[PDB]
Amino acid sequence: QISVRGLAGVENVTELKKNFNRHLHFTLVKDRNVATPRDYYFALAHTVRDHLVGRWIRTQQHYYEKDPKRIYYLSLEFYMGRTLQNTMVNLALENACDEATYQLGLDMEELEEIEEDAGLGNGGLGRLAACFLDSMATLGLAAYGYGIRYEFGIFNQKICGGWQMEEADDWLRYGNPWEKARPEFTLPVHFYGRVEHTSQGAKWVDTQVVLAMPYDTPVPGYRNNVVNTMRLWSAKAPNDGYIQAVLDRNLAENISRVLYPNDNFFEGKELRLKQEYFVVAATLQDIIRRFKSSTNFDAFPDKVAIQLNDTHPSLAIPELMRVLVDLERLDWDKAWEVTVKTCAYTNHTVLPEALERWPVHLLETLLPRHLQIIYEINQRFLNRVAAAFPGDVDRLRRMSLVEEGAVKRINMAHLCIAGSHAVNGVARIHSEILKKTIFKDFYELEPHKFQNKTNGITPRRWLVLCNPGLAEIIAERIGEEYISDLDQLRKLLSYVDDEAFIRDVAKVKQENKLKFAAYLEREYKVHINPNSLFDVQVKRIHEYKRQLLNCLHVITLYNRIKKEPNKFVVPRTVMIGGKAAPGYHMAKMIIKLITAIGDVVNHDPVVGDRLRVIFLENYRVSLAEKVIPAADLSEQISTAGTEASGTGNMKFMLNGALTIGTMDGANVEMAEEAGEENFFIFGMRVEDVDRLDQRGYNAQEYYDRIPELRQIIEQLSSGFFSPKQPDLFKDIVNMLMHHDRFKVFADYEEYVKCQERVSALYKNPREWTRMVIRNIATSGKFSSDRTIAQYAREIWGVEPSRQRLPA
Amino acid sequence: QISVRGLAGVENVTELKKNFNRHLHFTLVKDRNVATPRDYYFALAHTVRDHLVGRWIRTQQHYYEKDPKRIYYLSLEFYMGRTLQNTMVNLALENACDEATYQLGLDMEELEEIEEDAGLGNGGLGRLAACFLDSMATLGLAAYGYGIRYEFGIFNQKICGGWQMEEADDWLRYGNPWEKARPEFTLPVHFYGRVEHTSQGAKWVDTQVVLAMPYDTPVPGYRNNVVNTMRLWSAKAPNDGYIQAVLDRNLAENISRVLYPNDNFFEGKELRLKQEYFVVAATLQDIIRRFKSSTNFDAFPDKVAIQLNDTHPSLAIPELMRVLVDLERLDWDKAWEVTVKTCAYTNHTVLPEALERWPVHLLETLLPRHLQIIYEINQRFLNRVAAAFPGDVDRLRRMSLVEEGAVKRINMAHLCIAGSHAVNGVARIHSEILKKTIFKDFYELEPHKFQNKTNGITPRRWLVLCNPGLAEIIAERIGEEYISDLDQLRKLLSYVDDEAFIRDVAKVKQENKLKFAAYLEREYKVHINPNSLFDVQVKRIHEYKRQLLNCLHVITLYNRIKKEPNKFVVPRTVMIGGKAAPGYHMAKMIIKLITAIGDVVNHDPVVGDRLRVIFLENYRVSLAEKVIPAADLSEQISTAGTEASGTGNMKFMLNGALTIGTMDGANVEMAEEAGEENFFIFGMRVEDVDRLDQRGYNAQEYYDRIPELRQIIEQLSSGFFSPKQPDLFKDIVNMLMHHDRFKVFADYEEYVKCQERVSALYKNPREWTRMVIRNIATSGKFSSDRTIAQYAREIWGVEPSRQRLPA
Ligand SMILES: O=c1c(O)c(-c2ccc(O)c(O)c2)oc2cc(O)cc(O)c12
Ligand SMILES: O=c1c(O)c(-c2ccc(O)c(O)c2)oc2cc(O)cc(O)c12
Repeated sequence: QISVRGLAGVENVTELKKNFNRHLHFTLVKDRNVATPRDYYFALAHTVRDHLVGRWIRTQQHYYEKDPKRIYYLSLEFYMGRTLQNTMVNLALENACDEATYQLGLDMEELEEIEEDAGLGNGGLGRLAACFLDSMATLGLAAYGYGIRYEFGIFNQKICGGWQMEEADDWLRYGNPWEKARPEFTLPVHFYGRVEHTSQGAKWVDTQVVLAMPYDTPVPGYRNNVVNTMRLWSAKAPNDGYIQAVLDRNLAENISRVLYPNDNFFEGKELRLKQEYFVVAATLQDIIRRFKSSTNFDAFPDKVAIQLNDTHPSLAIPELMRVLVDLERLDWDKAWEVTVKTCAYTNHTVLPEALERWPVHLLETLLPRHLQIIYEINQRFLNRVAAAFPGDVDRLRRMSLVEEGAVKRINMAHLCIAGSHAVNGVARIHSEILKKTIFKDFYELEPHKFQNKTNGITPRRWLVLCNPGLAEIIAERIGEEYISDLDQLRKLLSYVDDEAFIRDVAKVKQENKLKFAAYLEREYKVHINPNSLFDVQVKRIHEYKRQLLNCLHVITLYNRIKKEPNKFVVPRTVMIGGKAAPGYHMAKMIIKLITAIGDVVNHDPVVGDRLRVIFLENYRVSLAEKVIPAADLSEQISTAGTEASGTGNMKFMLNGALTIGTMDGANVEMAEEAGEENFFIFGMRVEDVDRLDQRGYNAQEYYDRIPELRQIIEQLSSGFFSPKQPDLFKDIVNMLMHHDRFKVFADYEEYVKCQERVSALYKNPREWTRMVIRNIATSGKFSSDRTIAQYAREIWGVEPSRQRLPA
Repeated sequence: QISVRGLAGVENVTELKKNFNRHLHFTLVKDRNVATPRDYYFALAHTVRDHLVGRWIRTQQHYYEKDPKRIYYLSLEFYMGRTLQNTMVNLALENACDEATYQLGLDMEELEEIEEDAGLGNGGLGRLAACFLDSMATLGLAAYGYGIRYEFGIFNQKICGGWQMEEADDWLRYGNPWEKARPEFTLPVHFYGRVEHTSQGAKWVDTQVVLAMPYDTPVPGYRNNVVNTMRLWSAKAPNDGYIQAVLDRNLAENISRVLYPNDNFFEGKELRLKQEYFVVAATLQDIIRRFKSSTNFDAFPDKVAIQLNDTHPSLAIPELMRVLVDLERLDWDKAWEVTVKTCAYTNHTVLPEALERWPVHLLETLLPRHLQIIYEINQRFLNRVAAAFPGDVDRLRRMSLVEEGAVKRINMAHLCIAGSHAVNGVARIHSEILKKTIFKDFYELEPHKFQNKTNGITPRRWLVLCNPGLAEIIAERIGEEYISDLDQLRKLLSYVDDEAFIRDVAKVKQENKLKFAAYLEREYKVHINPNSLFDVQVKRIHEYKRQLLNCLHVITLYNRIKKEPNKFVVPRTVMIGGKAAPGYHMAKMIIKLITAIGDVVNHDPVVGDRLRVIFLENYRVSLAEKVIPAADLSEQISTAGTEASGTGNMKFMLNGALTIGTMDGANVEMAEEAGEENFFIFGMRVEDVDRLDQRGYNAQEYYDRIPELRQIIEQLSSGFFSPKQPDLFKDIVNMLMHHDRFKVFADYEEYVKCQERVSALYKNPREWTRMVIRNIATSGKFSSDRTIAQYAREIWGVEPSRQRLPA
């Protein structure tokens, strides 16, 4: 049908069809008279998964045979999304399956909508894990993803009366055809107990046991026959009155029941700590077994890299030490050398509320041996700080793994830096901020530890998959190589005055917009004007991301229209979407304000279809693949210094939106790649935020000097956006006026003015589209292949590769 | 290899082999270098299940097409055992798979030992359900089994220090290849709430919802291409702080977590009541849907029979009424007519402690609408009793569904009789006892309600499967027809003086004994003498079954040997096995006494291999298939009047053991079938037990008059069988001396004397074996095909059939 989708070979189609029917009859036990589309999806899913197994067994067999260094990507979150399309695309079976399902009288796309997201993540950090597994398989690395198989992923969000309601994300209800259960490789994990010193060694005794049962999911590289593994652990009660004892097996099985729904926020809950130890202990036994199956650990860092995605599996460090010292009888010093050289740590935020700082009492109880090891680590590490900086005792107290206070805590970031050979941030500004501020003392001690690794996104899911029309028009001019060599998109600059390309680019955007508008009307009965500018902010709801600043802009547009009804303005559909953490009262109030603004704006007959505001419900990876290709303006308006990188930013750039943003995170590099003249950059830079902090931020000043701002705040206080409950938003108002950590009012004027520049350009379609070309053509750096190649060469010590395995 | 096992066709073998390899590669994702026997079992299991699906879909499709009356067998227990061998035998694929697995270098029998029992039952009543599904499919009935899919079946029993220890029967750990999940046919069940009377009707509102998810298992008939369904419901929380709310989904899912482990004993636990309503509500919605999918219910009893296996799903009666009256708007009278004609009830014991008698307060809370309906039922039913027996008010209070007392209760048996058109016992003596005693008032009101249906066992599992050697020697003389026409075994009487048959019968027994002895030594390192008489009592541990009486006999044999060491006695290996309910202190003490007797007996050098006592651990359906074909003497020694039927009795008769027993349950019919002269019948008859009850049972009398008995009791009291804990068995002694409901001492002398007759015969091998022939040849009545044909003609109103469906 379209070329980037591959060949619908005649044998291939004929084979797929009968394999479809075979699974429908034997696997599903259905005939065509009773089968639902759901059965059809599953038949197709089984059929497609059979095409991997040959490669899946050979890839793993090949790593047994050639013994390369193995990379273990350890994360509490893998935000995988759907798997069916992605698997077809990476195996080159998309047109063949589309034709085969067509010949059976089925619409493949309709079938794809049946698959549940594997929503085992919150947002950026979990999706990065997902993009990384893709890129590592595409670059031929012997890489494993290790995580938890949550029974319930990130909650499904409903909006009732304009408010978020959470419900269980029961993603496994109808089964998961992609995973293979491996109960035969189940492993014991220990909790509680107490420590005995004998000789030989310390001994961790009287523990409770939880079993960890692995489930393996395949991870296919792009057209290279590589199929790596994502292994996720599931919690199981041990083998060994009566009814209550059987029922009490749930307590241990609750360890993998549900993903904690906090994006960038630390809650010190014991269950969360258990989940972190559970993934770390099970994983490290796997790693060690595999290493032995090729008891002298000199070579262990040449054969193993363990990458820590945030501090969440930071326990890997004292766990590896525990195994090496207590079970393998290595001297401490050798063990530590091995540990540091095996581990590396990635930081994803500088915001203090995200820092993991576990109470010492809690670790003492749940993991007594690990606390002792942490103390010994801290002593030797601070001994090093003393030798390097004699007499600097404040530096000692600041660098310590132990925080003194009402409650003594362990700082997990400090543990990670001490126990890792490399520490990285996720965009250049962020990595520099780390060296200047929170990790400055650690930087001065060990400067060659500290690196940058700018994030990326996979151009498979985030272009070929979600926007096949754009991928096609690009392939038509430059071939298909850019798909795994995204720097080739720079060749599109030579088309910035090509009339046919300019036309094709606009036509593809317009098709994405028409299609997205159809989705909304079909699945939610909401009418959007398809000739409006699609203005979109999609990401988790937080104060630092400044959805409220968007809110102030939206209401400004409304009040401007009402003051001068007859003045032309570019129509917009302003879309905001994302989940709030269940406990974050402020976040929930903001979602409510967005829907409340909609209640006025969308029913004002003077405004009509010139301005609509909609809250996109249940933002998740599959909804991202729909709305991002339809977008005109990408809102990326975080307070300078707060967004470590962002990745949603990159998706929009890749898919033909222009960006309005602050110089924060990877926005800085994106503007550098495209030319600043091709970005709507506004607001304080980091330096200016600091100057404001030095002086004191006083919101009242901005209110007193900006009449349009004053009018919005008064509308909020007096009840204009909540007539029945006039004080409904007093908490938002008070925060804005007196406790705004993110300085919303200080960027208001520059933001509104920059938004005027956006509209001005949109009035000139031709020049809008030429600027878009200049963005797409410079998005190549933001491929996760680039990012992962940098991890492999600069941290892991492995060489990536583009060569096929046998067919 | 052997003929009854079927043809190893060359194409068939070639096809099985590649399907084996296909599943190993695609389903299991394994190659032959890493595969465990466990993987091989699963590959074989998937391969074998593919051979059913053609027939499975056509059978169900055929019942849609011909609309016969459907039979719904409703039970809280389906004691299915293993499925792999049974499926091969019923499809005629046993030799073909054996040859195919042989050609792959695999031992099929070894593979079969990997499969877990589906142990979703306690004992007799659950196995009967299992045998019935087999026989109904073999007789061509459109029959469904409806039950609960317990996550944990009957507990696995370990014996530590001679004591029972229970652990979770985690039967689903490695998956179940036989079932197909049907989450798409999930259904809501309601609990709690309260009743509103509007008009139209009563309304049950404010309920909590539990979802019921069906899993379908195939049930293949013997070589007739019929494949019926066993549907088992599994509990699921409804779709709709946050973490605790997700975790609290377990409370509702606990409904199907674990089988209650009480054999013949009522515990009034709310969770058990919930399980009973859950199976009944889900099942009845299925039934009604299916009936509508062919809203006038005149024909509903012509299209539906619901059979109640004990009172456990007795709620079916007020549930069917609730649906018909409240949801379908039928007048009460018509609804009741439909209900009585749809339902029938099977009783399995007369022991009062087994009677379900639920507190009115509990039903009021959990099932308010059902309590009201029960009250209305009771009123109209007692109105009938008054018209038939004017002025007999004691009869009214005795017959009432409501028991008055400190706690008001509902008598579920009384509900069943009132709401059913047929009530049956499970052996002729038992059915007569019901009419004479506990149900006498109900018999006088409605005599044509009351029937007998003598139990049976399936000759597939219980002969062809478990004892292929015996089945072969029988087939060699009479052909294979007896396999589904077990009355043909009477032709074996003409061989009672055939020298070759006498030899073959003894040779087969001897092979079963050698093999069982090998099992015990391999899997437990216990040495048994294979030229000893294998004396076996296997069944649940209860006082009424009188394992203690066996205990007294065993110790008598020991004391006799010690008193006269040089006198010849026939060597025996005395085997006792079975589970005690976790809470039944007495039952647990008895298991302990058996092992304690072993501790003395088996280490006395004067006894040596002349007498051994072993406690067979973890008696379950698969262990029954091993030990029953190896047995010489079948112990069936319950107090006359207490064992409603028994079915273990029948297994032993079928498999070439002779029986020592009381005239109780189906023992009476078995002796009638074979001739009493071919049974070791001893002890009080029912009549004699009654006379003893009239006079008062005084144990002391038997103790004072029987020196050998006195010596055993003194050995028990003084600590001979527990030197370290001399008073260990004082509770057993005291029960025997002062509270023995089952009158152990009263049958002691006759039992010991009858056991002397057994030994005397065993000394004459030829005449032992001729008596065995006379037993086997008269076991035909005890086929479950016979039983089910009687249910179909005399209760359900359907005609059984022996004809094939298309290939
Ligand atoms: O807008 C979209 C839409 O509605 C569907 C869809 C949903 C349900 C169905 O049953 C169906 O056939 C298609 O898919 C999409 C896929 C995209 O990549 C982008 C989109 O904008 C849509
Ligand atoms: O005694 C028996 C025995 O040991 C086995 C067995 C167990 C484990 C194995 O691995 C194996 O190959 C065979 O099966 C049996 C099957 C019967 O029907 C009867 C028996 O008496 C045995």
